[PDB]
Amino acid sequence: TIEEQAKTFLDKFNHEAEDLFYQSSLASWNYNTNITEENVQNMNNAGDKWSAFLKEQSTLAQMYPLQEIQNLTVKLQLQALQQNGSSVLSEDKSKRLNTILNTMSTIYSTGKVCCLLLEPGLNEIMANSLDYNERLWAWESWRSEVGKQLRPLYEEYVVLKNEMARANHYEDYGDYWRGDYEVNGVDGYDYSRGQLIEDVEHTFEEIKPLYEHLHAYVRAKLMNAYPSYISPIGCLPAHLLGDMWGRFWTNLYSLTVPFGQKPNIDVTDAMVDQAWDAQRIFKEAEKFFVSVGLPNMTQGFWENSMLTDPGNVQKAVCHPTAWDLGKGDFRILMCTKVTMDDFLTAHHEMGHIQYDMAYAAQPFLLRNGANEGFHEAVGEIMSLSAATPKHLKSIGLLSPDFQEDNETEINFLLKQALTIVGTLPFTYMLEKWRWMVFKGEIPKDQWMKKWWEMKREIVGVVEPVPHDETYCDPASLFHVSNDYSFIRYYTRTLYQFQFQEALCQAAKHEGPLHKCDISNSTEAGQKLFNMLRLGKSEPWTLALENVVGAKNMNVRPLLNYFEPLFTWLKDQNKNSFVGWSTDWSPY
Amino acid sequence: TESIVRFPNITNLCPFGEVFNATRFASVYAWNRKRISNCVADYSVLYNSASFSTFKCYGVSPTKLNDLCFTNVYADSFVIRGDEVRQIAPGQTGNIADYNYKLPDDFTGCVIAWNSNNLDSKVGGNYNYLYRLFRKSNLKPFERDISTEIYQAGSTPCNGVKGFNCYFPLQSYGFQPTYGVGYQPYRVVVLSFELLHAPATVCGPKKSTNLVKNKCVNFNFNGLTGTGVLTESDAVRDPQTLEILDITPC
Ligand SMILES: *[C@@H]1O[C@H](CO)[C@@H](O)[C@H](O)[C@H]1NC(C)=O
Ligand SMILES: *[C@@H]1O[C@H](CO)[C@@H](O)[C@H](O)[C@H]1NC(C)=O
Ligand SMILES: *[C@@H]1O[C@H](CO)[C@@H](O)[C@H](O)[C@H]1NC(C)=O
Ligand SMILES: *[C@@H]1O[C@H](CO)[C@@H](O)[C@H](O)[C@H]1NC(C)=O
Ligand SMILES: *[C@@H]1O[C@H](CO)[C@@H](O)[C@H](O)[C@H]1NC(C)=O
Ligand SMILES: *[C@@H]1O[C@H](CO)[C@@H](O)[C@H](O)[C@H]1NC(C)=O
Ligand SMILES: *[C@@H]1O[C@H](CO)[C@@H](O)[C@H](O)[C@H]1NC(C)=O
Ligand SMILES: [Zn+2]
Repeated sequence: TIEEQAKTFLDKFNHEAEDLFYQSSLASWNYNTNITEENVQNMNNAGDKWSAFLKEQSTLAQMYPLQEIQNLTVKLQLQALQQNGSSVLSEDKSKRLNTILNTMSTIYSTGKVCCLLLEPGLNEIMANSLDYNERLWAWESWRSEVGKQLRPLYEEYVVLKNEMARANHYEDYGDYWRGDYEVNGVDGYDYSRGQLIEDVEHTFEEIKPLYEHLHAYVRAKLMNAYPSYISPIGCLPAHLLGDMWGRFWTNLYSLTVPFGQKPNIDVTDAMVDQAWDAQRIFKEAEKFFVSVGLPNMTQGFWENSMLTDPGNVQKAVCHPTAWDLGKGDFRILMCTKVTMDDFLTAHHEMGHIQYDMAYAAQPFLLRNGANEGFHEAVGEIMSLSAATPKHLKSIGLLSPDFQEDNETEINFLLKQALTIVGTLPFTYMLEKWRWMVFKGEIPKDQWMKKWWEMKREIVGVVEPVPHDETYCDPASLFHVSNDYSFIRYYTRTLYQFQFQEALCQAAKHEGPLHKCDISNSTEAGQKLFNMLRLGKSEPWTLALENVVGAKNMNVRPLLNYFEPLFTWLKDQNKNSFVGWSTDWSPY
Repeated sequence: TESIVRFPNITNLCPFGEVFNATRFASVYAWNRKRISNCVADYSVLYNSASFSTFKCYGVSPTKLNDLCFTNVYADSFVIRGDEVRQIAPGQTGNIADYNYKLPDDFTGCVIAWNSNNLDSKVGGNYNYLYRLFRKSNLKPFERDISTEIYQAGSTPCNGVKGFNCYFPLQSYGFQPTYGVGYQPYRVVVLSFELLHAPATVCGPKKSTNLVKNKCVNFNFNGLTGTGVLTESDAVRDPQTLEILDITPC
């Protein structure tokens, strides 16, 4: 029977792939820890072997019929293995597409404004200089260089990707991206492709009032910052958001301080005074995860992984990552110093690790999160729990008494909203525009006009000077020019709060949800572990059912999280005007 | 009245040191069996060596075996994964117990497994140890298969070449010093005590005393206990004199 043929084939593959993947991951880790010569050729050889093996296995698996298999897990593994990808196109077209991607990445990497590069001077210049003219000049120069240089390349990329995706029985490349949130074969849990185009605009219409009030409050604060520069009814400029693309508004925290009398909670000096050796941070995070009820760390974790920078003589990457090399090897690569940010990043990375240890029993092809969003929410909720005053008081670094005055809560919630709720409209607008461009409903002649009118409508941001058709603003962003999906952040931002509310309710915590704690609640740990262990063997709808009891994403917990801030904003904005007008322009 | 103990006179130390401290252990798929007879067996240091990750004795208590006799002992030894040691026990299934080594239900021995991550594992992978993955039928208890014919899964005969739907059965273990506990090498030794109607050979270590006649006394001959009057001639054969003695209930 073909069923047993597929089972035997997967049985052989699992072992072969496990071995080759361990070799490749070990070589990559040895390069990242030791970036010297003779470590690059090894990485390239290992990656080439792994890619050739994957392609040959795909060709071999292409022979077996797919619809015949019916075990719903062997079928999943075979379907995951059968992905032609770029092999459908001719060799010359594939080479040209690879060249286009490489040259776009190179152009993005190498950009000069005059000398002045992107990192780190330009971002730091925009962060704190707070001068209208020079910030406008830098923004306009960067746009008029990058967008000018990548227009025809982007058009050719669009058409090539669209035809390639149409070659694989999909509708468009946007549909190929949307196909990640696909489940079939399980009645009562099916999720169609087109349902993701909904549940995003529909859910965004629920969160409109909070974003509107936050936008009005930030507008008023900017009016305070720049008196005779912004109309009371006009929209915000693009170069006053405090960031290059306006993806995050956190840089505007200094201007939009709710109450400057009460400072924020900072315990860095507490860790400095007690001389935390940068190893006890990980011990404390491990103790937290044990108190929740999750398994202890592997013995080899404490010896194989690196936490302190190797030194001045040897240079290594300090980008924090959590490596799962397979065969029972889990490591963490992160340069740690004494700071609250390092504490929260350590908690997030150990959350990643504890997720990885949960589904190690699954076969090789099913060792991933249920969808592309479940892996970051689990990491973020640990930081959310460990940032509360309760857990900070549990350890001795924070003073046992404190003040817990409401101003502190308002300030913390405002600062958190400037980052969490100020990025949903931008991500939604960008993804919607890219979907409509790939679908072809938006012709070539109306790219920039559509982009800027959508910016005026949804995000409420107006460009400083008009741009002709030759400009290309979306291509300036990192993810756009590097061929990455950008819808993951929007869904993660909601799954995070869904999980937090479910865990807090299961822990019978009373009071506001923004000051909830999960430590010393073994029932919450068990409920979370019952979903972590699942892996990718179940539809993400049923996996979501095991935590919150719902089969779809919802924005209500997110609105309840900012409830004190919502009331304070209502009271503060009852006088000032609410809304934006697209007619007004800076020029 | 009195108690007499009689065991055969053997002064040959049992060669457990050669099997346990062997330089190289055989692969799991093709293991090596060592036969042991005519020795005095000291199961004390074996149990309390304080360096064994698992010492499970089936059939008989692990401590009483210091004063019992069997016909002979079979010792098997090999190397497996840390997580597969569980399958070396009666009534277990998997990919080891099906195709490599299946113990029978009436097992009357011991299983001793200890970690060997220092010797077998090396940087880059130690591909010397192999295990059998595919086989047409499950193994019968205590059976060895060494053939390496290409296992056929599809209908078309591949004629002994590695064609489509045909697979090389033996797959190589990989070992590295940085693996996890569930993937590091473990050396396993299985002791089977087999006894027949033939006189016992492996015994000890226990002292012996002189034989008595009449004078109803408790006794244990060759590990079997009794009470009564021994008369020269239900009955036992002397393990050092070869004379039949009759037992009468006093
Ligand atoms: C990094 O690689 C070089 C290349 O030979 C080697 O000499 C050096 O010892 C490596 N670093 C460490 C910390 O082992
Ligand atoms: C195949 O079906 C069996 C029987 O229901 C099930 O236990 C197993 O999880 C399924 N998947 C695989 C990969 O064996
Ligand atoms: C890959 O291409 C082959 C070429 O015939 C086709 O049979 C197969 O269905 C394709 N698979 C996918 C997943 O597109
Ligand atoms: C905090 O509570 C006091 C007492 O009710 C009140 O006067 C003050 O306005 C509150 N501050 C905020 C920011 O809500
Ligand atoms: C949880 O219980 C432990 C007792 O082992 C205690 O030390 C710790 O402070 C408790 N956590 C909190 C947040 O109170
Ligand atoms: C094996 O070698 C060790 C170390 O030399 C020794 O202590 C032991 O007596 C030897 N024999 C056995 C059966 O362990
Ligand atoms: C051991 O016992 C046998 C019994 O047949 C005897 O012949 C032999 O002399 C004994 N060995 C001694 C006493 O050293
Ligand atoms: Zn992360």
